[PDB]
Amino acid sequence: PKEACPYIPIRMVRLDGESYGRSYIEEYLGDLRSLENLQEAIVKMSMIS
Amino acid sequence: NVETAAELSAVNDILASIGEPPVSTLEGDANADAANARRILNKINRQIQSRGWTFNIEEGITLLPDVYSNLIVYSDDYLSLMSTSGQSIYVNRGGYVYDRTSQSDRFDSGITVNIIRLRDYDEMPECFRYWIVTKASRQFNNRFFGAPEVEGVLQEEEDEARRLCMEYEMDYGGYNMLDGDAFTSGLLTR
Repeated sequence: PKEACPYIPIRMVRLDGESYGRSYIEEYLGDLRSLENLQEAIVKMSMIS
Repeated sequence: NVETAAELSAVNDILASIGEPPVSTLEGDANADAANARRILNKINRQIQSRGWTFNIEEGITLLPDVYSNLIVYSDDYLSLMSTSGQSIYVNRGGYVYDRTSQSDRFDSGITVNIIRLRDYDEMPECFRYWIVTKASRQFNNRFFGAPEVEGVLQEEEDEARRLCMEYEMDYGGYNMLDGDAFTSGLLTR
């Protein structure tokens, strides 16, 4: 039946006219990766010491 | 030796600081100025390949002893030889390389050496050609034509030539601190 479908597809953040979902981490990915780089160096720059 | 097409230009540019061009230098008992400058040229060559540069240092080379004599031969061509890792154990004795820890001379198998081989005035980069010409010009200035101002300008210009040639060496074979050496390669393995 239409309402009691046992296969439940779950999206986190919906978008119009788009069959899937986009994660919540995607929206803050870039400042995530800019942390990554900026942090990476530091560890590398430590090892030179 | 033999005439070389670029070496005559080198001996000519030694005498460019003082006087006139000679021709072809191919006689032992000859123009004393040309043979004298040629000796200064080969001395500054043998000294300028002594300092160690990263195209001259042939890294993992293997020398082999003679099959009859069982005695590997040090040469005057072998400019300065050291071992691969650390605490080098090879030294010249008689004209033959010699262990100073194994206390022995006769070698069964080969030997692995970082060696410097003496090259010509050719087979060198143009940076180093200009630096041997300018330093040998400074020596030729200081020992025969003792004028002070040309000594001052050749000292300044030797310093500029060595500046360029250190730039050539730190641009030949990029040495990065943290991804190319032996200690802090393993510290940055994740």
